[PDB]
Amino acid sequence: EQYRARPGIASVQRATESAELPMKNNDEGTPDKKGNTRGDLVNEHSEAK
Amino acid sequence: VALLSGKYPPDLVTNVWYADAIYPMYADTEVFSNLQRDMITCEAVQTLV
Amino acid sequence: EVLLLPIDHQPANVTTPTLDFTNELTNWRARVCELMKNLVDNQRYQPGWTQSLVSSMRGTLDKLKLIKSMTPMYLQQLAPVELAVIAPMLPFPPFQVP
Amino acid sequence: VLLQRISPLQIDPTIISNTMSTLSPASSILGKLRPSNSDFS
Amino acid sequence: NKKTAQLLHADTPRLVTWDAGLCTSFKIVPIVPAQVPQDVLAYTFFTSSYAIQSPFPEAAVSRIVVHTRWASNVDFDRDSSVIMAPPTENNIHLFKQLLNTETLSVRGANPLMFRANVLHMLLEFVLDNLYLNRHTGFSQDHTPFTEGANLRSLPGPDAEKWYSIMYPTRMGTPNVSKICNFVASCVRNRVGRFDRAQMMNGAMSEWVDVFETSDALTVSIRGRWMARLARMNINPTEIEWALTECAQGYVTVTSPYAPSVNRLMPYRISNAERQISQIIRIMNIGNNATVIQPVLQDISVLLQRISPLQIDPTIISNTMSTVSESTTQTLSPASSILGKLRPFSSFRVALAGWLYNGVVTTVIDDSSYPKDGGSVTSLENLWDFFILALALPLTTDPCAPVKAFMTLANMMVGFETIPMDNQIYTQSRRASAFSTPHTWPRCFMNIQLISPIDAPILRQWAEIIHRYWPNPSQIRYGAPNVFGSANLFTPPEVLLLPIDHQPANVTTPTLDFTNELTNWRARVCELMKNLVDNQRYQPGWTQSLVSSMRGTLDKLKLIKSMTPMYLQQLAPVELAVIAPMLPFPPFQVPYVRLDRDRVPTMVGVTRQSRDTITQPALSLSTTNTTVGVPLALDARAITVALLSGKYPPDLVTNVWYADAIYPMYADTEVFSNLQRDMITCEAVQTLVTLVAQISETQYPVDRYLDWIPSLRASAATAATFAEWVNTSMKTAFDLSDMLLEPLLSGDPRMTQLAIQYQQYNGRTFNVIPEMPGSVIADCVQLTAEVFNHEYNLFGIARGDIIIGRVQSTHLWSPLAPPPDLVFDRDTPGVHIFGRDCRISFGMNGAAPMIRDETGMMVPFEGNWIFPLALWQMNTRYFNQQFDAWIKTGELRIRIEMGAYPYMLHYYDPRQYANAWNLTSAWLEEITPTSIPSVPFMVPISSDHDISSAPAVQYIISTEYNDRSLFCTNSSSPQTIAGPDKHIPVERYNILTNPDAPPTQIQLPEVVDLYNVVTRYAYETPPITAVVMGVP
Repeated sequence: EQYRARPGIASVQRATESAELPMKNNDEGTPDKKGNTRGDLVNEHSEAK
Repeated sequence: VALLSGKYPPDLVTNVWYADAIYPMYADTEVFSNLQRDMITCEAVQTLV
Repeated sequence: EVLLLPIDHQPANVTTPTLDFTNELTNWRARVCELMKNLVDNQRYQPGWTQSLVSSMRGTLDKLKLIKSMTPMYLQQLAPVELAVIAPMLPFPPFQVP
Repeated sequence: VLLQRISPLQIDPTIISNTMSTLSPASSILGKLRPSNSDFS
Repeated sequence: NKKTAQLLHADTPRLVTWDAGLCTSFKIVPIVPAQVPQDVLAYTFFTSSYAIQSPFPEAAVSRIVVHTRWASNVDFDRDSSVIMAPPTENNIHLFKQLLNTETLSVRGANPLMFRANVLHMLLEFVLDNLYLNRHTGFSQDHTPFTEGANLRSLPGPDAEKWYSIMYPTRMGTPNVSKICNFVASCVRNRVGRFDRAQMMNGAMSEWVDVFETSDALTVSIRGRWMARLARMNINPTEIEWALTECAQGYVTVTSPYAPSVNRLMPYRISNAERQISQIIRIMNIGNNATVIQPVLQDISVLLQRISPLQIDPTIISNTMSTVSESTTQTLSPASSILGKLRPFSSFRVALAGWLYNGVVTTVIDDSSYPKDGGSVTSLENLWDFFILALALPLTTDPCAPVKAFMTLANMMVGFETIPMDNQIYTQSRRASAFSTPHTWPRCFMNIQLISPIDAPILRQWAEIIHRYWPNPSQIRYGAPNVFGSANLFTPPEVLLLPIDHQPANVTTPTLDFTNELTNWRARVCELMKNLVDNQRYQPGWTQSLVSSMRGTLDKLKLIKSMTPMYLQQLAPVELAVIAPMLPFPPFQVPYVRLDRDRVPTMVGVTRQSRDTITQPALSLSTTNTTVGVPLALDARAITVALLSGKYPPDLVTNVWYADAIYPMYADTEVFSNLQRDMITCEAVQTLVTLVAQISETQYPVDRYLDWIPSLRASAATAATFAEWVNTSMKTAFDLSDMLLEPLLSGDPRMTQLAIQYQQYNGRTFNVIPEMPGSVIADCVQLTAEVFNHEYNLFGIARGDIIIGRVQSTHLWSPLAPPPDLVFDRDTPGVHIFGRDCRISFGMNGAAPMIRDETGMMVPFEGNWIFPLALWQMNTRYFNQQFDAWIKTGELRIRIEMGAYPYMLHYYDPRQYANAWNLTSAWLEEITPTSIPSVPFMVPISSDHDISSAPAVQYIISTEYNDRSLFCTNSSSPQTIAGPDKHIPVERYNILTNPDAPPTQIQLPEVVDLYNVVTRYAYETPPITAVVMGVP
């Protein structure tokens, strides 16, 4: 084992390890089994900001 | 600044470098699983309507 | 099978010259410099400048124009490849508009 | 980030520093670029 | 400031170096000891048993090895040696010293870096041999071994050893030993001193030619080195003349007239060489004022010390103490002017600036103009105008005239008005702003636009500027027969001046007003006086103030200052007399008066080229970096200088200067600088020539190391390479400052030197310097050409290798295998492997198979061809899949390498020996970044019947590589088993072939190890030692 990767294996792993991660679920705005929409009572413009 | 001061390593050899860059990165690939999900995500939509 | 790019891409080749005005980006660097030069040359656009800064202002631009950055080289040869080597594995596939 | 450590390109501001070699137009541009700052996100 | 210093005094290279030892770089070493004592030849047979000292090693095996200056005895170490170890020890470390920063293993090196490394190696091989062969002394032979020859004596104790390695023809020949046989067959008469040049009875011989061990290569190198210096030599008389010419006669030196003893004094270089460095010089300074300023200050002082002129302000105060005026008055022309003059640095500097207007443009400091612009109603401002008018004309600023004009125009606002060009550069814009041609107002060039009625004064001021502004001139300086010429845009010996110089015809000065600048003062005053007596301005002053103002102006006009005179008669000379001694020679651009069309608007230098442009002249216009900066001076001071100059009472120029200058011409720093320039240029070319071996340049060039692999080189690897070439040079010449650094900016693959300047009308002037030769460069390329043959001697093997099992009792050298064992791409039934190669595992007993290059799938057996890279990129997988078949199976692979370092392992032929363990390690330690020296297992040659025994081998070469071998059983009568090799006669041609001239060499195919060497003993005295001055 006289080889040292370049770029390093560790380096690249950790890096792709976080790219792997799927984007977060965005409940806000949808209804729950009871029929009430979830989220906070905030203006659409304000929320965006 | 970035555009103004870039340089490669003097001992660069693409064929080797990228090989070492892809291996660890592809070894953690999730393509396959995402494909399966994409399949359901659809079935779901279809069912709903 | 397509991946759009807002740049022109070329075949990879590390032997490429640093001052290759064939490279779109490198040329821009130049053109923008020579423009400024023309602008500052007659000092018609900068009264209230007590001493002649043409000499210096020029060289200063010349230095930037001819700086040996390999970034453009990369942004046109490897960058594109790298992006392509990733796209497929990404969790959120690309979504472009021409 | 992935892109950064999968890429053979290295950013080294000193290049600018060494080319300027220094009202001074030369110094102005330098103070404007700020080579010491290593963030390139 | 690191640059600043280098301008004033750059480290001078160490050119002359001497070597009293042997001029050889190859040594014969013992690998396997002799077979003595033995069971057949009685010990009483071997010479070694009688303590006889032999010319060559007495051993079973001996090989040649590279080792620069192993026998040399020098005065200065160029610390750039190349030392190899016997092939039986690992040498890998010599071929990984460069780009293997990423190479992990210590026993390994990266092959794609081979050429780069080898190249640099040869560069040092040369650098480390750059010496002059010194002559020592002799002694006649008191024995009959030679016919009373004169044997040269090496210095140092423990010398008796050399006399036997030195002359082989001297040994006795009692034996029938391989050695004696050689010796015995050599011509007797070619040993010891051969010929000499004895000129002075009882002094040393000027030089001597002599036979003795050495190597044709390094001998040739040193030969051309001396050749190059021999061209730079100058003699006392030439120096007498040169110096005498520079001093313009004020100083007189002397040279002797009689038979000398030959002196080597290298100083004369070509103009080309001077220009090239004067460009490099300019390069690293352009735009950075703080680098050139200290240079001017220096000259500033130099002047002050030599000039007989002295500034004494009391002059102004005295004449002013007699101005007539009333005490009941509010203003005092007399007082105000004194308080404005506040009665030097700036004066002396302004003069110095005349010598470098190429890169430095002096200008009057903004702070010297009235804050608001001034008003002709303010006595204070009227003096402000005066001060400026008198000073401007001494600056190199080509726009001074327009400023001198506007300066008044600014004060006249509302009083007298003129038609300006536009709404931006208005009649009220600070005069100090009209700094470029494009700004010269129309009315300033076409005076007629100024109304003689609505603007009388302003007009007259313009007419004056036009008719009385100083007319530039010139003066000849220097002596190029020795110093060459650093002038770039002007002719040699020419020194331009922004003033008219009319040499003085006398040596006993007297006040004189018939000067260019004296009139200028006059006119300026007369103008003022008119502005005052102006029918529509004079009514605003008390009738008394006018009288006073007039009186004062008159006293200023008629003031007895010498400055104007000095500036016309002496100043120019002083400069001309200094110029030749400056470290940074003058760099000028024509001084045009009011011919704006010819005003300089740009000066730039190139040191690289573009895309596909290969001709300097074409890329120059678009690849230059502009140069130059402004330096501000204090108008106040300058005027005071022009107003209060004074000469010593009983001055006598012809004497005064004879004293003042003498000491300045006892500073040989000048000559030293030449030697530097000499190197600076060798360095440059050496770069391009080497760089062109690893990359593609625009220069025509040799090429001999193309067979040694090398990576695809990027502008980065290029620079990194350059950086080493640089270092090594400095190191070998003992330089601590800069060299090539200025050119190293980014990418060096297209370096080129040229400079140009441009006029306002757009006409441009180019200056491409003619590249002179290079000995350093030529010598590298020479040894490279030899490397292409004697490569084995440098620890490098050529060709490829073949990993395959070969068991037998035979005794051939694996480095000289037998034909039928090697195969190549064009051999029948051979399989080549390319990129798409993959492996499909076997199943249910079937065999596994690897893919062909044509898409055929074969089993693990037969003869394959693998390019090294292919294995490297799959070491593990391959070693795992193939090793087993290579060892005990029927698979044989030929790895394509091109060139590779090798290491030998000798063994006793009578005992079993299996090389697997050795080659197993090799294969297993191959990486996509490294490979260890290829190991070969070779048999020990014997000098007597010996039993035999099996030997299993796995690695052999593709072509002969045993050229490193010098001799076997050198002390025995003959080698009976194993490789037999008798002392290589070819290498001792001068001795073995009687019909050959003594002076014949065989490069570049064969390096002779015994030649005729010329040893000098020339003296290297300091100039001050032979050229004497007459105080």
